[PDB]
Amino acid sequence: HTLCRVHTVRTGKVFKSNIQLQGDPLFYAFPNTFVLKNVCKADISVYLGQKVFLTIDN
Amino acid sequence: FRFVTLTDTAKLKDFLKLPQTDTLEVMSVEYLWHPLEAAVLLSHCSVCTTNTRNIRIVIYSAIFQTWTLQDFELQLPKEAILEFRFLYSAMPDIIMWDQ
Repeated sequence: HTLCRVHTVRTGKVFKSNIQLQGDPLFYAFPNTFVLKNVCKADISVYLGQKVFLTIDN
Repeated sequence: FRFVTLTDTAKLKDFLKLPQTDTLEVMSVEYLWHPLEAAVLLSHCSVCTTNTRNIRIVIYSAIFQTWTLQDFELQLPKEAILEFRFLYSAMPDIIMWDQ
């Protein structure tokens, strides 16, 4: 409401697709979360935290 | 007004990876602002035998002859009759009304 307004992004779940996770997920060693941006291509980024997310999209 | 069948619900079931024997119907079809594309609206509940029905949109592109599923999550009672319009935009933004 004040400052920013929330909205959630959620795609590909329109039908009950069931793809199980392969391997062991990575986790950032430090308690705090961080977002590391590729300097040249703004879209590519890595969210480091409890789980690691590398997004070609923003 | 000579024409040939575009598609049918059986091929849509095959494409959408649906387990077949489900209830799939076409509520409506509309040309979107793209000159060579058209969106088809489908009602599906997977042999639910329940009033609720998931509503989906699949866009057919005549350039590529390709069907693509779209992120549409709406759920309606089965009794509803749906009509939708595409707005004046490059992106597919729609307005539906169920009476």
